[PDB]
Amino acid sequence: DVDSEAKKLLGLGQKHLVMGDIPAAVNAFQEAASLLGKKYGETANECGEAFFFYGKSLLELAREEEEIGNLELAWDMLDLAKIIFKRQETKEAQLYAAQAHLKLGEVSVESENYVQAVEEFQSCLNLQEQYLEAHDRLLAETHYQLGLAYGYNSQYDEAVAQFSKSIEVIENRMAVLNEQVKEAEGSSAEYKKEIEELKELLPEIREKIEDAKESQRSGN
Amino acid sequence: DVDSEAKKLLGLGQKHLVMGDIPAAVNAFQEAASLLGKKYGETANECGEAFFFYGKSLLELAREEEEIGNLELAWDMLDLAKIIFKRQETKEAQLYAAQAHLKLGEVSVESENYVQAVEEFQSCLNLQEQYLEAHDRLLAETHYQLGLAYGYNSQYDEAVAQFSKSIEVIENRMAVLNEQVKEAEGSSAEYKKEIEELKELLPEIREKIEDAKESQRSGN
Repeated sequence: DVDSEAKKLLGLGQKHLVMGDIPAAVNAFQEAASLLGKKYGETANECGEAFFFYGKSLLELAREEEEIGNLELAWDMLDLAKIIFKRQETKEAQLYAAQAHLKLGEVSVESENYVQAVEEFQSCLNLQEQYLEAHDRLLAETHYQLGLAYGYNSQYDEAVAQFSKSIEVIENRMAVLNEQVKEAEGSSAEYKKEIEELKELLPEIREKIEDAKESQRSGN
Repeated sequence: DVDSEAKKLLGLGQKHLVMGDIPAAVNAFQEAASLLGKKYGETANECGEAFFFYGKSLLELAREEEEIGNLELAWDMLDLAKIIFKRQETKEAQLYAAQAHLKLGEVSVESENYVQAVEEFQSCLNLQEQYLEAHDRLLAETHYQLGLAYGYNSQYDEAVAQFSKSIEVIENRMAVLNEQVKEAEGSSAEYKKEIEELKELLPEIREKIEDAKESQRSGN
């Protein structure tokens, strides 16, 4: 009924970013976020994934005018999605909440408020650093975003600090990624060798049956 | 003490097959299997891995003479290792017991007794087919060994049957192996792309610090 016709509208807006047709991506999330709100309430867990993407789109859509108008709403939405995500004890529910703070600080940057950006980016880095690997790509992406906000607020000692931490993750990641390429191409070699030898003993088995059924006829 | 000086002798005999110097590989397992027997008994679980390799070597060593003598003992040993393995409820302990029956039937083949070979190979196939994948390489290797014994006993209908089953596994395996090469080289591509893009944003971050510390000096 509702959940059905709404889950349908979510798949659209995401492939509207795939399409890049943002203005229709917004109206895709508009109605979807409206239904779940009118049905389940402004805070029920059902509306987290919805309020997030709807807020996310308004930020992208916003790129003094109606741009300042859309930021105000995009904030309110992501705040809700944050509140909706944070309260649930789930690694997935938390990283979503981290993602709320992330875009929450991106909206702060767009609105020239950098102190808040520093706060929301800090909030998001905090959460991610409980669940994710130290070499996770996201730690790098937030450290950088945070170091940008620090820089906009001309706290260069701390902006340099975050750029360092973001490089420290990016390097330590490519290390893992290289190690994973070795093991990937290494196992690809093991698998390929077995095939190239599995291939070369079916001849033996056929010339075993060739020579077997021939002995069955000869006995007759 | 004993377990220490014996576990040492096991590592030798295995790298004596790596060396291919079988006659010294036998005396490597001889003493090792003797110590654990004299300490723990002719059936204690400690002596399974030992009695197996010692039996395994005597079979290889045996390739009417002292060859017939070594087969008699190689049998007795692998029988024990079988008894020692089978009684333990462990996927690993069972596949070892399957391996006992396997070499147990190989010894039967070498001794011109094919009916027993058929039995011991059948015993081993039975066990493996509980734990292993249907595309496991071992199912193929036993089906073949069994079809050989069936052939030596000129039951060609059943020898052809086993060669078929062994081909059916070997083909269905290369299918998996091919599928695993795809995913291996596929993931190798994902990992390699991330590196080639992780590499190309450290420039951005350095020219972010370059441009950052320069603003710190300019303020001063």
